Amino acid sequence: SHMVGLIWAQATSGVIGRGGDIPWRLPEDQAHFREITMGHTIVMGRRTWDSLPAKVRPLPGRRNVVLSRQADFMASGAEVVGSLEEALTSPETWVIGGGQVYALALPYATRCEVTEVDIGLPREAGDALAPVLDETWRGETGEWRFSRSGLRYRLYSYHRS
Ligand SMILES: Nc1ncnc2c1ncn2[C@@H]1O[C@H](COP(=O)(O)OP(=O)(O)O)[C@@H](O)[C@H]1OP(=O)(O)O
Ligand SMILES: CCc1nc(N)nc(N)c1-c1ccc(Cl)cc1
Repeated sequence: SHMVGLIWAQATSGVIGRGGDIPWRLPEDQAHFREITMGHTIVMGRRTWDSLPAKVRPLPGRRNVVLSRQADFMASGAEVVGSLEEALTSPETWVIGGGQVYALALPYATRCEVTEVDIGLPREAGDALAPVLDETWRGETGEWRFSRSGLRYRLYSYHRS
């Protein structure tokens, strides 16, 4: 067990998901997600696993871990753990969602890698929302850049002891 990180992409408001979908199209965030997580362990909740397309899961080049209370759960190509702490035995672990897993994982986390999408989506009932940090987290909020489509985004890299 070692470094636990959270990785997510949010609208400025904190929305990460609405209606079961990512609320924007941003291939550069796909590339950023891949570059942060490749070669490491990724942890997701069972509902997140179930949402992925059958031919996309497990995400290649990473040790995929699915958290579930169901010992019989089938997650072909991944491992299933029944507690989060077991999900963090790896030397470097990125939690990728969803909200229940972020909330369990936040107390272990010492790094967050965030993509802020410049899009105005005030929160609505039902939205999936980003984890909330505080003034004990510190680090770099990067400059805005345009994606190829013109959607603007910037990157946060935060840490704590
Ligand atoms: N404390 C816990 N221990 C074990 N599994 C847990 C857990 N909290 C959440 N989970 C699992 O993680 C699932 C939630 O996945 P998620 O975090 O991707 O969902 P959501 O996106 O809806 O927040 C839960 O339904 C549960 O899986 P099962 O329903 O298969 O048991
Ligand atoms: C590429 C989307 C993405 N972007 C960032 N920045 N973080 C993430 N956690 C995800 C993501 C969420 C759920 C799954 Cl299943 C896979 C990836």
